[PDB]
Amino acid sequence: MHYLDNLLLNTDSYKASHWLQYPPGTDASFFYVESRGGVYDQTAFFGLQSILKEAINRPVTHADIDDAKALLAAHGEPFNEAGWRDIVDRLGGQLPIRIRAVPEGCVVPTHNVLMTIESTDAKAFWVPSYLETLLLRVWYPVTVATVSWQVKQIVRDFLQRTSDDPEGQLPFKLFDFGARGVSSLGSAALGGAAHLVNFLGTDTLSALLLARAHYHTPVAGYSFPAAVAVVSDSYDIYRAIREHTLREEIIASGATVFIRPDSGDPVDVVEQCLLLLDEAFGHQVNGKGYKVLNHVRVFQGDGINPQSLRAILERITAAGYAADNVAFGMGGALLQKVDRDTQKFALKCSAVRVDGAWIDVYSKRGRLTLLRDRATGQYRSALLDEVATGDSDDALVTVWENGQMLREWTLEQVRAHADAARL
Amino acid sequence: MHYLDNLLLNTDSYKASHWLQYPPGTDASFFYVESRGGVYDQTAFFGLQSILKEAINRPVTHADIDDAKALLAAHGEPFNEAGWRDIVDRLGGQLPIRIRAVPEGCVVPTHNVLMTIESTDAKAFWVPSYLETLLLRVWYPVTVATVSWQVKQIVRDFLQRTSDDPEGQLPFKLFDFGARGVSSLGSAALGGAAHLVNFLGTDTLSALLLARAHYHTPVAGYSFPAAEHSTITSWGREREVDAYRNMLTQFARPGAIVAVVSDSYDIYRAIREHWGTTLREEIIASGATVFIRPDSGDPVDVVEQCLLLLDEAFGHQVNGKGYKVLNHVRVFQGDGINPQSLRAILERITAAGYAADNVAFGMGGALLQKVDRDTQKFALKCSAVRVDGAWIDVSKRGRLTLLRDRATGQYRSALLDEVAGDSDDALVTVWENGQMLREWTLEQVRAHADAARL
Repeated sequence: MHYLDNLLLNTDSYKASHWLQYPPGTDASFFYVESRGGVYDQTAFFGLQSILKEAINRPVTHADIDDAKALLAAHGEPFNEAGWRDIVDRLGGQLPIRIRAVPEGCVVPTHNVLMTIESTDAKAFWVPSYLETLLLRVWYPVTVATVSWQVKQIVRDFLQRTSDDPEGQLPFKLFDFGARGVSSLGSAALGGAAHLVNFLGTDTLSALLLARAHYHTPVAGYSFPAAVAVVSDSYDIYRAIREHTLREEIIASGATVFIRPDSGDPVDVVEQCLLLLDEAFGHQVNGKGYKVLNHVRVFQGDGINPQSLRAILERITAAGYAADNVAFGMGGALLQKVDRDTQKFALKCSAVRVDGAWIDVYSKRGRLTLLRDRATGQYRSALLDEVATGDSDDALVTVWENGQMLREWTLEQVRAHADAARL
Repeated sequence: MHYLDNLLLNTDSYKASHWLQYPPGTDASFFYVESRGGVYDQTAFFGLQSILKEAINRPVTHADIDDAKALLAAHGEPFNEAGWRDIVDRLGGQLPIRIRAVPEGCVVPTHNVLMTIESTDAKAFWVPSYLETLLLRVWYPVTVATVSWQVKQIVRDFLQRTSDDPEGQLPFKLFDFGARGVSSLGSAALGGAAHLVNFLGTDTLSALLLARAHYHTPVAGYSFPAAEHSTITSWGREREVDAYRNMLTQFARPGAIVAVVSDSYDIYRAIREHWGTTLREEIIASGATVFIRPDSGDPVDVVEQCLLLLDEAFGHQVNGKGYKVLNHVRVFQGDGINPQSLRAILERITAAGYAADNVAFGMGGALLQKVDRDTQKFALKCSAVRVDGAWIDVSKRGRLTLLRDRATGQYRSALLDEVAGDSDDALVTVWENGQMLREWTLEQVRAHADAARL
């Protein structure tokens, strides 16, 4: 934990010597962050707040410069000792950058400006590029939140078709079990938090801690206890029904027994357990005309991904069973099987000021922002010189400037913005 | 950082309530960790030491029990306050387990015991199950160390065939630059170190920090300065020569390595248009090694294409193997590199007559991020529990260890009751009851891994 407490060493090695590459007379730089495309056409922005709280949690000190100058020397990189000491002494160790971003939770289509980073000091103009490495890692919470959100839209579709209470049923249909299948503890926390943007169920306790620490939400999610959750193979409802009357506390305690298989094809086993359970406890028909099992539910934790989950939901509703009957769990397929290429996540330089003049660097160019249309709500990237010309708002807000986080969200605010977005 | 400082909450939610599901009269549990196949047939064991140093860094406190009791109650899971308060009171907050593992760096064939966790107390027999979630995440440093190692064996082959100094050329052939394409800071550090088991090149500074903090290696890796393509452009189309000229002015010192970026078509232009014919100055005059990194073209072709273009611009010498080695310049390919594409490049350029010395690789997301727990089908399984003083079994069953054959050096899993001769127990007790009994320097880790071949 404490051995990583040096912001000056939280970058790519070649960044320590990057300021020497600028043309003479540079005094400002402007960067933006976009998803160039990939699996989905829209991304739920989330995570930057957690990143800034943890990666930039205190002013840079002279001890930071001392330790970094030593290592980077031995490591093989020139290090701007003058510029960093100037930041500690002149700017009080507060990074001279301004970060604007779309509110965390908003779902924005790809190829659009999600963040902008701009230097606020002429001497330390190079600080944005230095911070590119740790800021670009916002791809991960963004990408996980998008996955959990895209899955939410699949279940919302089927609940709306087959459930008498879709929006009540929905927040408990995806549980994150990915703590063991993720690359590190911090990734479990942050990534697990990205899932909590869309659902209330998670077994990643580390997501609870980060949500409370970085988003002011004490108990952001709930979980499943087992021993009512019970494990099975699919062929034990097959057995215990007609090779018996284990209707012992199931009907007597009146509890909701969640039957979870762990073997078989994710689509077939779910339909099998539904049918078997229907022949063991009966069912009732809701207002939509779909059957809802009595007491028993099915939980599928194995083999769930967005495509296999849609397959399951298609099969069971065509059989006449409401989406209320099942719930899903995703583990590694939610927190680990994603990368920066999944949504083609980039941080691009768009503008530098050289000799008092801004010049374009080149997909998008110049000093940019995100606009939201007042009537339709649709998004489009545009230049800062275009916020004046009125049936449009600047969709970004300054969240961080010169050491002070200017805008914070609660996880409930984030959940609100994600839940309003559909499709 | 500090908000995670509670071991009691570093697990799956249902694992906090797992002690309720043992039979009555249980007084011991025994678990093992294996890779049950996957992409590769062998895995380089690494990372467990860092995991234990960071995840278990202090005794369990009563405050920890207070917070975990409160949260798990609101969250919806039973929490064994009784067992944990007894551990803090009686066992001084020291986890009553013993962890044995193969020495970090060893490359072990899949389907073999790599770790064993056993309880050392009759009351707190369930502690291993509780620690399963954090321990199983050893899949990540094992998988990344294996990936870097499998790539090393590929480069070793073509260096052995085409280079006059293979083992000297090898440790700088794969640079990890994936600090930006990894899921978090902690994964960057631990993952970057897993790659440092096999190579000396990295831009992941956080790997240096973890290697210094958890593996007693002060400066475990080295880097060179490299030209960013966005920054060169800012100089303007007019002063584009002057950008590279300054690039050499800052970093191109005699024994130094400097990396510049261009495309397939600029090197083509520079040669037969003479626009930068003045630019062979202080590439040659500096005596530095200028790495040319492409940003356009097919990842396999641009390597050979740059080699040929550079072969004209700077000439070459023919080594003892008969393979050409460019003067001053080298090629660095960081885009699209994976074990199979890297093998493709080396196949192409050597068949063209160029020694593997000419090229060097960087991997980003494909090394630190494009891996999962299924990559090596990594498992943690209970194999034995003691019930009423009697051990009962739960691929493998019973209480297990790893054996290495004295003559061949081959590995096989076996029962503890079977160390009866001409084989040594390949495991060592690294952690027991709060004490880390064995630690390794990264160089000790590097030594074990470098000896394994194929």
